[PDB]
Amino acid sequence: QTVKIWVKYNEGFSNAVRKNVTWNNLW
Amino acid sequence: PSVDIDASQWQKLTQSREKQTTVITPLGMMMLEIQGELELPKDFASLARRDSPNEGRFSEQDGETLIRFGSLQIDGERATLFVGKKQRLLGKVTKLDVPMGIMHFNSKDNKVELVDVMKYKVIFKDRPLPIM
Amino acid sequence: SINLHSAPEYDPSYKLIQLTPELLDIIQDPHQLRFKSLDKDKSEVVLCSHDKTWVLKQRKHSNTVLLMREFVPEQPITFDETLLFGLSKPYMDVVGFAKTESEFETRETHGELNLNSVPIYNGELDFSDKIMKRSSTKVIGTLEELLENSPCSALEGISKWHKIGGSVKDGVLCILSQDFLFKALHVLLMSAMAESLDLQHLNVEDTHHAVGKDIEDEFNPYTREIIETVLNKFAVQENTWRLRIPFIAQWYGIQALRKYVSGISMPIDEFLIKWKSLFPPFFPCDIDIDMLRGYHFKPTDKTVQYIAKSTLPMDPKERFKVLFRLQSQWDLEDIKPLIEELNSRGMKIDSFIMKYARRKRLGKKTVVTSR
Repeated sequence: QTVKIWVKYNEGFSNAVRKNVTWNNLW
Repeated sequence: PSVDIDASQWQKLTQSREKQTTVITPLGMMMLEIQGELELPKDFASLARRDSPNEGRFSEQDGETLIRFGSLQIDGERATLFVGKKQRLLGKVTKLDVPMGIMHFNSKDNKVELVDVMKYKVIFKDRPLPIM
Repeated sequence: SINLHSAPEYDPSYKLIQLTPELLDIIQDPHQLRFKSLDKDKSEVVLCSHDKTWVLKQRKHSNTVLLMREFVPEQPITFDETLLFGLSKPYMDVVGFAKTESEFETRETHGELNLNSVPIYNGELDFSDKIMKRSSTKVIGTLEELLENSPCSALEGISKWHKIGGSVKDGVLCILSQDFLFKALHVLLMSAMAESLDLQHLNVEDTHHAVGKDIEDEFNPYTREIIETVLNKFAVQENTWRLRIPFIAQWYGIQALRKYVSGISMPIDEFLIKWKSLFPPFFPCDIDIDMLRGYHFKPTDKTVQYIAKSTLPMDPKERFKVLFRLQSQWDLEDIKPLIEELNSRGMKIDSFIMKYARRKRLGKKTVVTSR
């Protein structure tokens, strides 16, 4: 009934394609 | 537009301080990486109300309610992460290929500060084990 | 052990940037790094030192990354620990203040100039016309304004400005046309000898005076700004300028090749004469066919003919085919500039050539020929 805390494991790892950056993506 | 990166604050604290090993950065920061999602409750306020001092899961710091979600034990280079009551994850202290700047982007002023520089991380890639 | 805490809200104003060795060193120097962009919603963001430019890219990933900081608890953090094993007593507390799902990657890039409202000057006076029949209405008056609106560093920008022959007229930045640039060089050179100026140590004032002292001003386009441009193109300064004589000789030679040996070949020593004649008289330089490597080939060993690299086939086996067809035996460094572009897998350049060509020794010297 009290707090439940855990890691839901990912079976592996995905790195997406790199993307351009706008001035607004920083602020 | 344009703006400079202010690294003034960081450079003085890097002189008023001393040590990296790893441990933590001298400025008191660290980078934690996990292959998975960390599932915390959606509503801290509700669960904090209900919080035993035996569980010790919630505390107030500087106007914020913080959940205590785990413990980290370093022995190498080797590292162990306890999450919640029922999970153990085995990991590694890794030196970064490319150091990472933590920069703070203050949108009000469109100004940017160097907060710290991360050279090590502690990472957990493997399935969580049952406790002990 | 370390107690791990998390806030209910992360702050996304905290972001991770790659600090490559050079960027890292600058960040520890002891405001030398700058972010720049043409606009707020569209264009690339670049990161500049005084001297270099990086482009930013962002790459999302699938893991959890928490940035955590040491904090001092207001009250001691007490709880029942229920197991022993492999967990020492807490000695500090950290809190996750940011959670990042991507990195901003920083990659070396070639700085460039933003040349948009900037006209070509050819240039008759009454430049007012070309100023008012332009793209924008807004004027870029200063090089600083130009640089501020450019994806490049201060020094990269200044250097490109000098190399493309940037100038200013009537308070309006402009770029000199190839013809007028070349003509301006010719007149500056003529005048400098006529007044016995030190070509190793020229300055704007004396050189300007030398050019226009016997010309009526309203018919003189060679303003101080034009003279400075020509010096920054064809000379090196340091505060005086030093003429780049080989560069200048090559510049004339390339024109000569185009004029005299475009569709046709000519004996080398007879070509040299014609090349020499384009110079203004008494211009101190000893000219040599090897200054024109990359711009000619030798149908026979005692003839010369012009070539534009841009006409060559793009596939390197085809390129080597066409060159050996034009000339059977090549001195090694005659042929290197005509094929370097195709060396994409950055091989050592003489290995790249032996892939498509054969070395052959005649007398003392070493030539190259087809395999």
